[PDB]
Amino acid sequence: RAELEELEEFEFKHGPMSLINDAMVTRTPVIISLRNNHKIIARVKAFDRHCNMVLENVKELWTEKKGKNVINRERFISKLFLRGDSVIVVLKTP
Amino acid sequence: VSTPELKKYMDKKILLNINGSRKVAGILRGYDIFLNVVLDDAMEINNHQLGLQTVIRGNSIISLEALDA
Amino acid sequence: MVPPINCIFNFLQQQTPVTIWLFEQIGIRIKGKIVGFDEFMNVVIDEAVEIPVNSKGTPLGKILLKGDNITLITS
Amino acid sequence: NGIPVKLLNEAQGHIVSLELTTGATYRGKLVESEDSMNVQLRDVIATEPQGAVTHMDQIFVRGSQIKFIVVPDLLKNAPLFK
Amino acid sequence: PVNPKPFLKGLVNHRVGVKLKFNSTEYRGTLVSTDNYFNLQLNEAEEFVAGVSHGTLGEIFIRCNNVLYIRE
Amino acid sequence: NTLYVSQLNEKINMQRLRVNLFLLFATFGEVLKVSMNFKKQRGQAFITMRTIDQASLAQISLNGERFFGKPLKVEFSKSETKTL
Amino acid sequence: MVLFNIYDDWLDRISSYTAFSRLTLLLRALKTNEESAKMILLSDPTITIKSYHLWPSFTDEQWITIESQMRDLILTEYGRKYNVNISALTQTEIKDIILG
Amino acid sequence: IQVAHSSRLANLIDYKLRVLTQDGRVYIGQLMAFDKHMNLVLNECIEERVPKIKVEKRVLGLTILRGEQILSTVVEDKPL
Amino acid sequence: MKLVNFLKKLRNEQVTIELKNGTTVWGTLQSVSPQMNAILTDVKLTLPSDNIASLQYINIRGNTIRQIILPDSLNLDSL
Amino acid sequence: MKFTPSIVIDAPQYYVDHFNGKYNVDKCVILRDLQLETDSESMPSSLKHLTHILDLTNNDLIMIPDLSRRDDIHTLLLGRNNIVEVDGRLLPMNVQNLTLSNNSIRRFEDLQRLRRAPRTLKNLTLIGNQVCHLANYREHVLRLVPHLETLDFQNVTAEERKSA
RNA sequence: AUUGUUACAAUACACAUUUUUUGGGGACGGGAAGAGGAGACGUCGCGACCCUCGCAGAGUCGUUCUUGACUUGGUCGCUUGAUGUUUCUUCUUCCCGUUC
Repeated sequence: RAELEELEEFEFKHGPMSLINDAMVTRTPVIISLRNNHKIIARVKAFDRHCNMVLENVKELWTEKKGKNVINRERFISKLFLRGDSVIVVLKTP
Repeated sequence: VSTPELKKYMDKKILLNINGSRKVAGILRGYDIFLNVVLDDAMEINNHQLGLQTVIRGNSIISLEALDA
Repeated sequence: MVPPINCIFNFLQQQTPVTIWLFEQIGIRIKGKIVGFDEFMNVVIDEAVEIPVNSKGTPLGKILLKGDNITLITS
Repeated sequence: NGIPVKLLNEAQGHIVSLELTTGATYRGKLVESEDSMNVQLRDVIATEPQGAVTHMDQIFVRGSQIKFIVVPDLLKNAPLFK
Repeated sequence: PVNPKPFLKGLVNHRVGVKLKFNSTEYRGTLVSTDNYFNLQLNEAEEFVAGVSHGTLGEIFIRCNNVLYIRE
Repeated sequence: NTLYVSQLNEKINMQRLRVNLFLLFATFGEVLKVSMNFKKQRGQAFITMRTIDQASLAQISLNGERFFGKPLKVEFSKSETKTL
Repeated sequence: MVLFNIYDDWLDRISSYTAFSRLTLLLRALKTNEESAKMILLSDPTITIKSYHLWPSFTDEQWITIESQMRDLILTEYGRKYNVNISALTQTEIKDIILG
Repeated sequence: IQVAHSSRLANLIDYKLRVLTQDGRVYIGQLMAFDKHMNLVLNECIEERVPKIKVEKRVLGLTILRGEQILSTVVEDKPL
Repeated sequence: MKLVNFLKKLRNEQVTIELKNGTTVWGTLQSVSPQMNAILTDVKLTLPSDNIASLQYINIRGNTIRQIILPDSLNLDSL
Repeated sequence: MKFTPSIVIDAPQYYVDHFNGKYNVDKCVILRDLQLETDSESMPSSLKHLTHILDLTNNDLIMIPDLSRRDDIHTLLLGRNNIVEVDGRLLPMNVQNLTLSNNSIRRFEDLQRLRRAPRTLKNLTLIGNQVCHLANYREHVLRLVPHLETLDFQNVTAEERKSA
């Protein structure tokens, strides 16, 4: 009961989410992508098992125009709680 | 857990309707709880053959009208 | 009758030819031979080749395809 | 257990319509039911959004892709709830 | 004989090539590790958007649901 | 309470007919019945009201009233309605 | 005993006194309201904190802007607190900044 | 539109709710039953369509809706 | 253990949400559950920039919720 | 008494008219025999709650008053009233099913508000009045109010239209 | 002059295919006329020379002043009615409403 769930806590630091964990520990920026042609930038704070993260300094970048002329919109958000399904790829910049 | 009633449709040709416009067809050999239909025939669509046997996945399998009622 | 669990085993035993189908792209279809056995739908496919079928030779090694992505398999 | 499932089970041998993800409207009898909504039909008409209608003899539907399964006005109050 | 998980394990500390369905971008880099849910962790990542590279990422991570296949 | 109509235009549609009936009967009192139960058409419609007085009034006033060409034959129902 | 250069990359660009002043401004702001200060610091996530720095490495103009923001925060918070009518001059606000 | 401060789905049973699909086809019906996946039994489903300007209407079934494609339910008006 | 725990702890906060459609909706969470089943008290809406077409009472499924915007900026999940 | 907000509030908005839509309001203690002598004032108290079916029959309403959006009062019943003239720009698209039976519409020129109906009134019926007895009245109606589908229970045919 | 037993739900686990974690004076509107939108597939309506002719979700029975069990609008016009797939390629004049 306890040991089954408790053993899975250390699995984050060993596997694929190790990097994420590290980032969370030592606050640094990370480019988070999305399904509908979106690109978010933020520094992590908390973390979870199924990639249900929460970050600060949320700089969003997404298009809302036709194929002929692009338009890079911007908006400064913070303290969001994004779902793990939409999160495609993350990376800790130096 | 609860097994679907595929015993009634066993040993009979069925015109399948897969996801994303694909009218496949073949006789049902085996079945399971996850809906991975082990069929023993395949023919795309006009008509043209492409391999005899074909074990399809459970997700991509919406419609399946039986030829012989 | 032939079940999905034993099917995998059979495939492993034999190492026969296969033509995998994709979900998103209709034209681009994989071609190779299955190898690995597992509980989920995901299994190793040796000597992969993504051919562009009609409504032609993609470069790739031993493709370990995903469980959800696979649309078809012949054996 | 699920109430909807129970209701479905109860309605066995009745004219139940359907609606898929793509939008293929059906209308026929109910063969059987289960925990997972695996519906089977008999004398099932096909009036799809594509236009080209048809009249199918039999058809088995997947529960995941189904949007909503229709049901008659008889089984409203009793004898499913209490 | 050679299973999928085993293969994956073998491939750790070696070059890997993953491609996603939605927005097809070939991610090229050295594989670090993997879990039971089939999550990816790459090093020296190069997001090849249909051949042409966007930019050299470095260290990176990838979800299980997006990816299609894994190759050399 | 209920008032069984007869001798009306069958050529008109069902829902429309019902609507018309509702419109007609709102002057006398509150019409309880929303839709027709028989589904046969050609006059046979049971206008269910809240009050009996209202129903009576309707019977009195709309006896042989011009509705879609023909004169409607108003009359009191034999059995009581399922809703009432 | 741990060692930290609190002037993470300021001494080469600006003088020592200036650096000290900046630190004071930051620290005071943090004290007043920490979350706000943090937000101010990390407005642009591209301006990242280094592996051996306590603060984000801004350009000179950027730094100035940040300082200004901090000052504003300090003022605003003060106003909220003590219901003062208005700051008379910049030299009156110096006292507020330094001493408290 | 009348709507009190409801706590949960159990308290708001037997009420006329508008349901939104994944594709964006608006519905409307009385919520009869509840479930684990939120398969709400509609008393009489009046479906509506909007082309990819103006909303259409229909009246096919009194269906038991599925939980996968459902976006969010919204109360229209109380009964009785 | 889970990130949903944190969500559950919060209540009566005017939190926005970037849904699958794209329209914002800033309202009270009310009774948040295990499967992210939020219940809006009062929020904005833009039916398919964002136009003005809001509704008062509402109830949302957790599958649709792609994000939960901030109301009270505070980090305290464990307890 | 006069149609106030309090009266509206009091009114029974529980039993919905199940033929179409919801909330069949009946203003005051009962709209049927409310005796609203003046025009329908304080319409804002309802605030477009709901076809709506605001059954304001058996009243003494001099003129038909509306104040709401395009979907607020489709099946309005104003039977047995003293409706002299019903000109207005508020209820443009909504009021389709107009039950104006036993009204006091005397002349054909009194229906000029409803007439020029291409933009003035998107839909309107009107029947069972003094103007119905006048010579060539139906024809006139057809000419002016083309949107009037059902003219006193009988439909406006193509032949009729041609004639007018 | 409450305690005991039994049954069913809620709370306590919950990333792999049937489900909550991945298949994205000038503008505007309507109607009519003139000059250089159209064809299929269905799905509901306005008229009728037509059909059809009546009182009851329907029928049967047990028991008692109202309840338990067992069975299973069709056709033709539209003489310019509405509406979703699916292929191809506007200007002038008058009348009526809204806005400045």
